[PDB]
Amino acid sequence: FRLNLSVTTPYNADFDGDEMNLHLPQSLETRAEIQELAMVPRMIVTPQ
Amino acid sequence: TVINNWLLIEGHTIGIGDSIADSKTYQDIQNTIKKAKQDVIEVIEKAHNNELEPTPGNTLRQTFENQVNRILNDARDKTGSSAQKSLSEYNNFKSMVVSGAKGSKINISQVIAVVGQQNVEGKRIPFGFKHRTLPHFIKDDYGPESRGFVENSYLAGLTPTEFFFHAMGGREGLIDTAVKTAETGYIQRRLI
Amino acid sequence: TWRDLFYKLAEAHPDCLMLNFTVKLISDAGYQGEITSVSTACQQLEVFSRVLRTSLATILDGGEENLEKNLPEFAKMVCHGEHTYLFAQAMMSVLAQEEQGGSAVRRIAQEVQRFAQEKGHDASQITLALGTAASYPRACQALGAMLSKGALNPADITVLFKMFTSMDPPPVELIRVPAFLDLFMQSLFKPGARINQDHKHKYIHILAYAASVVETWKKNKRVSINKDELKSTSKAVETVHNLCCNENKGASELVAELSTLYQCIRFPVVAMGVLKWVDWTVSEPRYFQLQTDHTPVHLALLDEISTCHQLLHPQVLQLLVKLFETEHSQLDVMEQLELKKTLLDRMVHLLSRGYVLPVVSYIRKCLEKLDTDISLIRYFVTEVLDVIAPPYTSDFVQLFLPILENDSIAGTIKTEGEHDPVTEFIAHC
Amino acid sequence: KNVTLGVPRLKELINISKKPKTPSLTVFLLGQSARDAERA
Amino acid sequence: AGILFEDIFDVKDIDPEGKKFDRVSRLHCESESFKMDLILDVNIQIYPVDLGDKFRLVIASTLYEDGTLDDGEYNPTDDRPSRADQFEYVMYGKVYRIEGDETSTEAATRLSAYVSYGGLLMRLQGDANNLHGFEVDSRVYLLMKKLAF
Amino acid sequence: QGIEQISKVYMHLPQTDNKKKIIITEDGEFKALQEWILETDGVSLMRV
Amino acid sequence: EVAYCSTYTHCEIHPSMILGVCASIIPFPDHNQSPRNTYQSAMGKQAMG
Amino acid sequence: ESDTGLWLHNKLGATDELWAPPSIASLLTAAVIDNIRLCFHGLSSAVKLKLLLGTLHLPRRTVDEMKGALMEIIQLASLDSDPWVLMVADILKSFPDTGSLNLELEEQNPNVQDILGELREKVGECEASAMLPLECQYLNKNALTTLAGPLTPPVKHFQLKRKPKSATLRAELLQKSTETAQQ
Amino acid sequence: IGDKFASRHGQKGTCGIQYRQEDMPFTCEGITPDIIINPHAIPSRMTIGHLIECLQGKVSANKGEIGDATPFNDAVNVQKISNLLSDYGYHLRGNEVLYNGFTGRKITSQIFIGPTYYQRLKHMVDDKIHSRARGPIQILNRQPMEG
Ligand SMILES: [Mg+2]
Repeated sequence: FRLNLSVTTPYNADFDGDEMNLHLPQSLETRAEIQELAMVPRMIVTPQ
Repeated sequence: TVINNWLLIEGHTIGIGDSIADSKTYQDIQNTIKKAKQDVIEVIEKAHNNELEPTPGNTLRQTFENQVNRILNDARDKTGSSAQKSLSEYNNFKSMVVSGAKGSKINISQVIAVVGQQNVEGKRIPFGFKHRTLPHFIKDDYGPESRGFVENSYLAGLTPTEFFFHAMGGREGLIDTAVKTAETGYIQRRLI
Repeated sequence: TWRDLFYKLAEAHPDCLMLNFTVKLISDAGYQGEITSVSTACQQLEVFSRVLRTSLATILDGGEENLEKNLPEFAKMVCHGEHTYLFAQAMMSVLAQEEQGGSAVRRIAQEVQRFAQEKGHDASQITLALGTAASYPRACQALGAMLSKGALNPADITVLFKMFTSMDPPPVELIRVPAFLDLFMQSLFKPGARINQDHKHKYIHILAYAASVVETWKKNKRVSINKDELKSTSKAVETVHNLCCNENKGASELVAELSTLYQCIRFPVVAMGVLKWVDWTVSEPRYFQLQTDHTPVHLALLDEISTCHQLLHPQVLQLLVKLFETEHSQLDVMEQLELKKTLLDRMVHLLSRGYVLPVVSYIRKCLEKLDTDISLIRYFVTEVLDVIAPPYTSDFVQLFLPILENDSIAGTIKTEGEHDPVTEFIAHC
Repeated sequence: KNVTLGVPRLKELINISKKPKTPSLTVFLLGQSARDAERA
Repeated sequence: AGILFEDIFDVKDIDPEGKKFDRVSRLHCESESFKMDLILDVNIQIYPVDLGDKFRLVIASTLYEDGTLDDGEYNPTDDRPSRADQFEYVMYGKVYRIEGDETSTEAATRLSAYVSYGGLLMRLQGDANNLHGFEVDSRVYLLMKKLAF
Repeated sequence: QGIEQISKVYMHLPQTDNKKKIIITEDGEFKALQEWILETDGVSLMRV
Repeated sequence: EVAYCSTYTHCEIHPSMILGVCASIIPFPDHNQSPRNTYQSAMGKQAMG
Repeated sequence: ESDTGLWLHNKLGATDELWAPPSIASLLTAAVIDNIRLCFHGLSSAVKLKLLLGTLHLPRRTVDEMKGALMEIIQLASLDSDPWVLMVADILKSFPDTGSLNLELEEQNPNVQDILGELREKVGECEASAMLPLECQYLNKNALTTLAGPLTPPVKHFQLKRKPKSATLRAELLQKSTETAQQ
Repeated sequence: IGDKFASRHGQKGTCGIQYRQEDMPFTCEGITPDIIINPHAIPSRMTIGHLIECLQGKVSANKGEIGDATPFNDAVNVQKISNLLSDYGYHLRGNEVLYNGFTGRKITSQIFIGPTYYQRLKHMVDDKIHSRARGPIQILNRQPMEG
């Protein structure tokens, strides 16, 4: 799995043996939900 | 993309040359260490002849420990400041610190100037043996190197006693991680 | 009010001829003081000369107590320009040829010089124009060089010292200027500015000649020379500077030679040097951390300075108030309170030598305004009242009464017992 | 000084317990007693 | 023409705070006729300057003598006449700040125009009479030429 | 003397303005003032 | 030298013998941070060879 | 030079500051003053005053090398209508000769005479407890006495029944120091 | 790429990419790195032993003898190693001038380079890659199996 380094901070990823999980949404409704709520560019600023 | 492609031209590295002082800073660091050693020797001498005024709010041992810790911490801070002064604008540790990418002032100070005092449970190295930390010292020795002060830097290497003391200091971090993970997991689950 | 009306009209209507006539009539009536004066209109000849003369008279009617207040007021209006400053300094030099109290005028001129330097003046060349030092062009130019630079140049000092310690020494007025000695001790007794042991002896000789040498002058002509204080004073300065500037020496090493230290600090110039060295040595807030004695020997040294010499009292008081007004970090609250108690003990020791009024005035000012801890003030008053005896000066009581009128007088007597409370002073008022 | 901050403090605040490790009070003096050390 | 300001300067000082950067040097230069101070950053490596040097400084709104007001994109292939022919050191930047000794009522007698040439800063501080071609957020050429006199 | 389960009381001077006494002056300024405080090692809150 | 003990009874053979098997293959172990020495002692048992 | 009058007025005509503008010596040389001398009657009073005051700050060698033009400028300043320029020229005329200021301010300056007289009266009136020069902080008691009279101890405002803790502290510290030097 | 490698000072990491000899940077001679690691791994972790071992690897390789890194020696320090290295025509601190592999241009920063011991940990990526889409099922609760 290859990913841009800017997103290594939210994941606290390390590139030294770290493993990550990938889930594939199976329906159009679910895919639209992911695209409209949880895409990476939409999570730049945290509410915390 | 743009910065990573310009780095092909500019380049970046780090090496032994980025950890060396100009041989005049080494004299200053050694002088500061000698001053701190003389100071703590003097305080122990005053306690030997019973002149330490007890702090109004702390025990005699507590005020003695506070005095020694203050002296040692001031010595490490002064040595660190001198080390940062010595760094050139071409140095790579300084570049990676001021950029905020990695490292901090304490890392440079420990690599160049001095590792500093080791601590377990917030205190100096306890007397595991009867009235001495290691068999190599004399009983009832509260001097700096006896109770877990490392006077060498990571470049010069640690002597065996302070190597063992630094191992003691490092073990607590792993222990604390191993307990804190499970302690905070239940907190977070209950909050959820 | 109508006079100020007329002045503001003439300001607003300069071309109004009847306004000029009205100003003329106001001048005729004898109220010329109300027309713009002091610092506003000191560019006119008669007005500036009159206002400068009045301010000089005010200073001379001031005294030691008025030194801190009126002198900046006078200095800001005499140094507003190089022409006014030139007139002031020329008149100071003209009076300075007369010693019948002209030492006061010389003091005023020196204070004006140092204020001008604080502002940014290159007034050292002006001062050399004042003195007879300009009669030796080489030495005068060298002094101008060092005082525009502000540093003790070794080659320049060799050039100056060549003319001295001979049968033809330059007039002492060249070497007596306050700026020379002040910059000299700022550069020498400072822990910095390392000297490579070569021309330092020449510096010591120059300082000894400036301070400890006696020159007799009649009608501003050199009469006789006294060189009694040139070997002992020079040796004292060398030993003191060696002790002070060997900063690698520990505290115990300096304490070990306290006998010769006390012998040497019995000199005024040595007293100023050691005072300034202590000022630099304690200025770093880190110094107290490495200070492993609750009651320093530095404080006893300041006590010795205060006791032996009285003309140095304002400087010790200034140091004490500076140390008192600063909060010390990385310490204990109880440690800070103990340090304040020791500082007030030093204040009482200063009060002992007769220097009383400024200390009490500052204590009152810091108490009533910008209230500090009341325990410190009560302890200070307790120490003061137990070391003074009746009768008392009227002004001394006049300034010591308000502090004791309030701020927890009931607690001023807790556990003393054998001796009577402060009320006796009240009975003696 | 000794106040036991960190995760144990958060656990005590969350797990509402009648026996905190280091209970304390922050007493503020009322009047003229607030300035004088002896009158504190 | 597009000549906003022109005068002769002589370099009174080089970087007094120490050499902060290797290839860029700070110049405290002072005027001859209009008596206005200048603070400039120059690329010392390709255009070396030394103390006491005098130079002609011509701030211009455009390089073209007819003032066609070029758009401002790099087109080296241009055969039109230019000012840069008779100048050695030319930088292009924009003015980003104008200070002044303005009061609440009276106008300003002293101005100080700040211009940035992509990082290299220049402050031109003088009487307000000569600084009127400077409007904030406008492009400006330096056109500096060392004088042999 | 004292109140039960009050083992010892520390006398403290807050060097941080958070516990300092900040009083609005007559001219509008805030003028934080430093005043003595006490820190107990027991809890009464009723007799205290 | 400056008298500290003057009454020793035993002398160490070599101080580097305090280390174990895995930790004694680290070159210059006294120039690292101790957690790194621990990590190396862990990862030396997973090296291919 | 090329219209040196405007050059002088614009380099040095900072009328807001009555002080000496910086590097006044460097702006002047033999030729500069040699051109100033024939155009001294066109410039303003402020520029003239700054030039005259800066002529003091010139180095002694520079003053002596080209002292004739300085005498000419001072003489032309004495003929000026502004009384300040008259006074400054009177003061300055003694520089090329010796170096010290002209003490003969008595001529054509009655204001100087009045200020000198009343200052002298006030100084004679207050020769007791006067402001000792700051140099008195340094020179020895004998030197101080020969310079500006001996030291007068401050008035006894009270009686010191017992010494404070300082005296006992200093004695104890002397004893401790005497015992310390032997180790 | 994806396989795991570690130095002898706890500097573990996975291969990010592989470049051919032509693309890698090179010295004045045709020496090109086998492994390039990031500088940022050094400062926060303070494995100065890694740097010293790298420095003395050059001395051991050029001189022709196995270097000594006994933990408490005091006959070996960085200064003597640098002095030995400068006798073989290299910069005394172990830096070299590297040329950019793609453009052939010099790199403005001289690069620290030398021989260091590396190991191949058993955690290869091919032994961990895993995917599923409707595989076997458990018997008790009909949910996808574990492992
Ligand atoms: Mg990781």
